[PDB]
Amino acid sequence: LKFEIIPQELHARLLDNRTQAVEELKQLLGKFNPSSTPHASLVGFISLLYNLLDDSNFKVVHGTLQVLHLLVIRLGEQVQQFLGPVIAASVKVLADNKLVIKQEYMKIFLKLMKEVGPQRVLSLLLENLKHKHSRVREEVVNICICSLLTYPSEDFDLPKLSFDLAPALVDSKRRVRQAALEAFAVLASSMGSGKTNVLFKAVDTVELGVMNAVQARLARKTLPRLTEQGFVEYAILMPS
Repeated sequence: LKFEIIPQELHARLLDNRTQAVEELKQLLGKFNPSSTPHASLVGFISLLYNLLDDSNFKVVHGTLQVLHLLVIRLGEQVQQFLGPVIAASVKVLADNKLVIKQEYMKIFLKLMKEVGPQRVLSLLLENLKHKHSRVREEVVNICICSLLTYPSEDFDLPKLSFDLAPALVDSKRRVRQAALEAFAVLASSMGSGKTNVLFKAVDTVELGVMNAVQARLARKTLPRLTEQGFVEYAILMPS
């Protein structure tokens, strides 16, 4: 058993129709206890999954993401030990503009937030606002929105959050900016109106136009919402 989990024949089929192999792997994961598995082996396994997400075939990527989700599930608290790797793995597939993919990585990120708390997840994740793929940036912002709609205000450091998100307000790409304005509407709602002042300071750190769009958005007292699938639906397309 490779990594104490995978039969060498399945491993060989995974590394050399990868999709069937991947689903076989999922089956094996079904009844598996990583609390009985040495750390080094779990590191190996996760490394393998990370490589499988490099596949050109999105169905392999999808199946691997399902395996990763299940692993995260089985792990429980132990996920805390692998927060970094699992988040790098999940950020990789954010460039992939496919709904089946997004289903799986949204499942993963929500599980992560459930296990180690939303703020941790989001700070790690928000470092990827400097990522060169604009869909990565866009989805970072949407996962933040999802987080702020799933968890109460006090689970978050909202000033920190708005300062970390303010650069998306001036992103070169329209979709990232639209995402960031929705996020700012949710921040305004979560701070309560007696503290929007900090949001305007956040806007000051990236512009000193954006002010006008932010105010226009905030004046619209409507918020995005979450689908059952955990996707964000936007409240409004600002003419901007």
